[PDB]
Amino acid sequence: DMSHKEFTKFCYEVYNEIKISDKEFKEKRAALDTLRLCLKRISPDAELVAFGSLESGLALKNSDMDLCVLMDTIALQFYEELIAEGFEGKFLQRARIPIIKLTSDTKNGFGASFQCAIGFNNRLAIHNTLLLSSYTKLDARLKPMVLLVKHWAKRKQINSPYFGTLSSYGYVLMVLYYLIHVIKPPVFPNLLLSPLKQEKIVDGFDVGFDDKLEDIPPSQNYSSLGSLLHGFFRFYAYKFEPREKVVTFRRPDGYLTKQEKGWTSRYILAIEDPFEISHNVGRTVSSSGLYRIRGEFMAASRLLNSRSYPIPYDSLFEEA
Ligand SMILES: [Br-]
Ligand SMILES: [Br-]
Ligand SMILES: [Mg+2]
Ligand SMILES: [Mg+2]
Repeated sequence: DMSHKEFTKFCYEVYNEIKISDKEFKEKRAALDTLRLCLKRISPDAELVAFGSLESGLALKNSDMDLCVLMDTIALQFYEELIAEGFEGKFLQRARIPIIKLTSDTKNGFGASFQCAIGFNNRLAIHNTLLLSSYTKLDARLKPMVLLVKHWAKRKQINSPYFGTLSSYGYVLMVLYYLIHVIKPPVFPNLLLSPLKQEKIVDGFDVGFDDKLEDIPPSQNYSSLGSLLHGFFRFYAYKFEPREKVVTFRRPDGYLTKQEKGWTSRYILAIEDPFEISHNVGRTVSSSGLYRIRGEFMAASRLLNSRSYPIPYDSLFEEA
């Protein structure tokens, strides 16, 4: 595939600038080690598990850590020890879903800008990280594609779940959906729908998937990174119908209506979590938020569709 050679070269240049460094990666590893030791002072029966982009390898520079304490009230004891240990942070006891947010470190050398969120017994988040991790190990093109889409969403201000747009995880799912169920030949098989997948029930949901990666043959898609991204932008700009359809990993042909799903009355953008199927990852998206997201997909597509010469690829990541 030599169709997008220039754009591809540019994609890999930006990727190398935005990906987390091995140094920052090692630092967050040491932070995790330190926090684990702190938790073991509270209880021998609790474990501290990393999830999210640092664990899957899909992290941008300066990303926050996402951690989960697994057990079986420890939250408050852990919080008190962490601050006694010189971390600074926030915690709301008895909260619906307790969360410790660490915002700084004063004694442990992890920096004044050390950011870490610690949840409790969130086994589902751990399993979707396992799934994302497997896909990143399956195809070398996935990691840069995800980072570039995340970087784009951030720069275009459409990566703000608290402000009516979409979480980073939401964009990752939109990427996987495209690579599995839209692009032909597929970049990836659907690991949940594999005939080798076995059911595994956690928290009332099936988190089973075909995880024996060595038995998965290499992709029959030979598209360059640039071609994959252009295709992804065009699908969500022009083809996907968010008023009617659900991004899903539970259908062999990837086809699912909001009607059938019963997601009709927030469901402005519908993205069904692959394990917690009752959760719409896009429920933070407002009507105005979706209009801006769609607008940005069209602009990205328009830029890349250009038959003119030298294309200003930089504008893809220029702010606003
Ligand atoms: Br993610
Ligand atoms: Br199209
Ligand atoms: Mg290449
Ligand atoms: Mg643009």
